Amino acid sequence: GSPWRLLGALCLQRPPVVSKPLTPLQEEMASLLQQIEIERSLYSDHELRALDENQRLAKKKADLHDEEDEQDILLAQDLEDMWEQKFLQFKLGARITEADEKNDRTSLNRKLDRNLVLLVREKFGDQDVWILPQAEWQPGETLRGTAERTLATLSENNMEAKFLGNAPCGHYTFKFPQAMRTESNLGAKVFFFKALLLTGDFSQAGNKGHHVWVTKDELGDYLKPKYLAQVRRFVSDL
Amino acid sequence: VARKERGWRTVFPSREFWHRLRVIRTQHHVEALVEHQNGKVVVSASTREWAIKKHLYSTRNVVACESIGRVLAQRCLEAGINFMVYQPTPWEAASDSMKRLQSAMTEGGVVLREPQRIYE
Amino acid sequence: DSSRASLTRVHRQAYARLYPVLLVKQDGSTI
Amino acid sequence: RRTPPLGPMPNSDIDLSNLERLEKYRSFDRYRRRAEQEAQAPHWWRTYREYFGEKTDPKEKIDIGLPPPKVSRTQQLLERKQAIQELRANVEEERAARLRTASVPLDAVRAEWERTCGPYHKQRLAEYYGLYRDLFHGATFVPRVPLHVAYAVGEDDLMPVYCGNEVTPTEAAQAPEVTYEAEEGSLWTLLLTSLDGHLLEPDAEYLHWLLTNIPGNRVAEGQVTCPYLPPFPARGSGIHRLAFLL
Amino acid sequence: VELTFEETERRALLLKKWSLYKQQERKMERDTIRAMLEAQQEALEELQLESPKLHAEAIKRDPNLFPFEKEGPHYTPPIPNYQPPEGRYNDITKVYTQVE
Amino acid sequence: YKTKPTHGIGKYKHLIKAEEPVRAINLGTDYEYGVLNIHLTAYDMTLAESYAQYVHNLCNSLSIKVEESYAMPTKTIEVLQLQDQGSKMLLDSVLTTHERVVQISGLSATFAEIFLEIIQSSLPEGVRLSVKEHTEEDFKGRFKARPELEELLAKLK
Amino acid sequence: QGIKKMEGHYVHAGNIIATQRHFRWHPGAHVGVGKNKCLYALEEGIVRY
RNA sequence: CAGAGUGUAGCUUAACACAAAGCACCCAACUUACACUUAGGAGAUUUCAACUUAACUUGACCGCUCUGACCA
Ligand SMILES: [K+]
Ligand SMILES: [K+]
Repeated sequence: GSPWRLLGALCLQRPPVVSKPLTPLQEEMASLLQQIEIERSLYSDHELRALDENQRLAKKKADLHDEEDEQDILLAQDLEDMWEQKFLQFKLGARITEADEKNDRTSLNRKLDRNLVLLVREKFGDQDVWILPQAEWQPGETLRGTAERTLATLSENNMEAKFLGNAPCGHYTFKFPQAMRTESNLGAKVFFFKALLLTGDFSQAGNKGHHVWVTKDELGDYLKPKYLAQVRRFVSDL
Repeated sequence: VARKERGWRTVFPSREFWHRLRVIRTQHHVEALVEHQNGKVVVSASTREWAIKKHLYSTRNVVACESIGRVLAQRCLEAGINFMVYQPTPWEAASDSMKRLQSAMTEGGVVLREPQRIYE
Repeated sequence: DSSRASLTRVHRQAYARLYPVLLVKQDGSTI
Repeated sequence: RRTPPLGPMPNSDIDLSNLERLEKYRSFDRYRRRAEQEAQAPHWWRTYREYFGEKTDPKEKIDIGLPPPKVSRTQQLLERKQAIQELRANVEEERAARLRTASVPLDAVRAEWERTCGPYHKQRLAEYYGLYRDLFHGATFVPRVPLHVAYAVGEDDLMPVYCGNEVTPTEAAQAPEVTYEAEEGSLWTLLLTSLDGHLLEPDAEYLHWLLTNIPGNRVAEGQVTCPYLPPFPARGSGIHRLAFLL
Repeated sequence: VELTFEETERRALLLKKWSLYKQQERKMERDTIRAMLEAQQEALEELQLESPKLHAEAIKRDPNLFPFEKEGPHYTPPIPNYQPPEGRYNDITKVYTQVE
Repeated sequence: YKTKPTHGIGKYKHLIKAEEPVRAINLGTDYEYGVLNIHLTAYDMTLAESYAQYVHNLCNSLSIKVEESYAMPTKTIEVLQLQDQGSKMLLDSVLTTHERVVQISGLSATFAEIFLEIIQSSLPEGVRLSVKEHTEEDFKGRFKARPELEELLAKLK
Repeated sequence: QGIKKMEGHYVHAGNIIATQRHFRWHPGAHVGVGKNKCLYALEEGIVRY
């Protein structure tokens, strides 16, 4: 064996659920792009019918010719009015959920626009520390296979994660604080593997408050300073 | 009556000239050179010069290229250079920058064609 | 971000006017 | 029979194993730029430059001129950047550049050019004209004192002398008006020579004008060592060069 | 309809801002890839020193990675109890056949 | 000249890839993936085209070879809706589905994780990403169906 | 077809320097090229390759 | 927190002064797209003091990179 204890951590990430709000400049560009597109486009079928309908209505007033006008039962603006009514009746889902107002950092539903990372609290040496879920490597297993195992060990979890590749995306090497330093057990070496949370969540008993789903900005409050520096390298916030 | 360097018909650009206007455009600057066929630079105008840069909002736009033409034309007349050839590529010749730079030179007095050699 | 490549216009010479609409899916999500 | 190359052959450093992954020119202008650079480098094979290039001496040209002026680069650069910021901040400047209606003031450009890059441009042009080769046998100097020679033509006009601009013998009938910037108590010597005028001897010149021990810039008060003679280029002999050396 | 001078001026200035805004998106995205790549490579080097066999497995390709399917984000999230209208989907795509 | 040291100074065809007048799919090695098809399907043609353009440019920045960029045939679907207090389905909307493919090759085994993460984060709303391994069936699916060959082939069956 | 005037040979204006079916030798300074790719001297002087 | 190395925007053994350069890079138009071309956009000497010279040399001051302490 070797002095360093091989560990395998899992960086399980919930990708953004909804699109991100446009910034002020993006909104200005979006308006200009919409304006340019309208200017350079041809008349749509709806526009032509509205033009034709108005023209025929003037013809009916100025002249007595009718030409059946069966389609004139409904005008193109009358249709627009009906379309708007149905839209105002439908209520859209809330992009800002109750967990955003309650600040429940245990639920997936919060912060739909941003990416979230899983953090589980583990007790080492009679001390509580926040870390990414990890397991200890065992012979007859690939290093990624150890990360695949971390999910199974989680308390009452029903989640299907998609693992990206076999190589680790980071590493954190620490040494015990002189309490149990020994040549046999010098320290540990965690290797992180990224995954995507396809579907699922923790159960009520698993929602005991020993885990949080946190964005990269609010990731420092939990993770220790040295641990935070190595996790903030492969966790993007694009 | 001086010999021009004829030949080089299969390569570009020609050598059959006494003086040529050569324009160098970079990512940040615009430089125009008048050089003899032997390779000696006679006069030059660059936006790198403080004398020109201090009056330019941008040193890389069409205005800078037109300004360089005007400055170079004056320096050409003071050096005695009244004729030169300009050898642009097809895309360079079509560009608005080079068209404005050429107009500046012709308006400034310089003729961008050279008189034919007298052989007899 | 989703806005990286979402700000666009119809890059055609001849095209009829198009209108922005919300497509409500079967689960209630919109696009 | 083969002979090994006498040096590194062209296109040798290119790795031909990874040809598909190597970056290509993709543009005519990028190849031409590299091609022009390659043409200028020295080569161990026969080249056009070898047979047609002027044979410059390997030893550098001796400088016989005034010492370069001392400038504080840090302060100069700071002031220059501040000026550009002010010019770019103006909204009217940006619109004129965007609408391509802006122009530079040529008079101001020449004044600044004369203070800064003027001397080096005059040296470059003087070298091209052969003045250093003929006057000083190849020794060069930077004309760090701008000299303004103008031939009075009529009563209301002047014919300025620059650096190779044509002036007719009729315009140069009388001595020119010479003005330069000089401090008090300094002394100067002004001469006028015709490099090409000499009739009998090819390498000799004609001393048209010599003024010596000029106090400051008061050319009129200098000693007339040689009186002024108007240029007399012979008919059919070509275009001559006349140089004023301060 | 011809645009007013102020409109054409406003559109030109907005696009000038767009060049710089998009330049800074690319930088943020170009510095993120670099950070990820450095972290991965540094971890792999650390994993070769500790255990070469595991490093050999780590650098192999994953047969199960592809097909990799990901839908883009929605505008609004799914509604917990939303009943869609009843209807049918009738494909009307033209079928093109090559004869001769 | 052959005898002279400058022999071969004008050689240039070793610096250019040989040109040969459908295409064999290169299966990836243990450490590099094979030809990969990046499908981009959206109900809006501009979003699919814009993201396909983003993916092509991103691959160029990363020195990932783009074998081909092409569009798949558009699929039109009529959307009928049961009318209120009626048993008749009436046409509601016609939705078209636009697909764009960016075919890449030579992606590394390690770098695949980083590449996939970047191209999913920038995915616009309503655009589906599907990265598949290229197969002959994918290429053949871009060609018109031949009914005459089917009838002649049926006789052999 | 081939070189008529080798390195160092004196040529007069008009003298055909070389004849070639393809561009084996390219025209340089004071060397014209004919319709059939024929290289001829444009000046009196010394041939140089 | 200590000990070393280290210093122009992304790179460069660009920077004599006449000057902070060349390329890479970003937007738009063209292109299915890419590429090319055109027309635009954004940039740096870590900060002071020493022939005032000095992006360059010596010092501090900052940022950076490793080596230890700290570390679950
Ligand atoms: K003479
Ligand atoms: K021939």
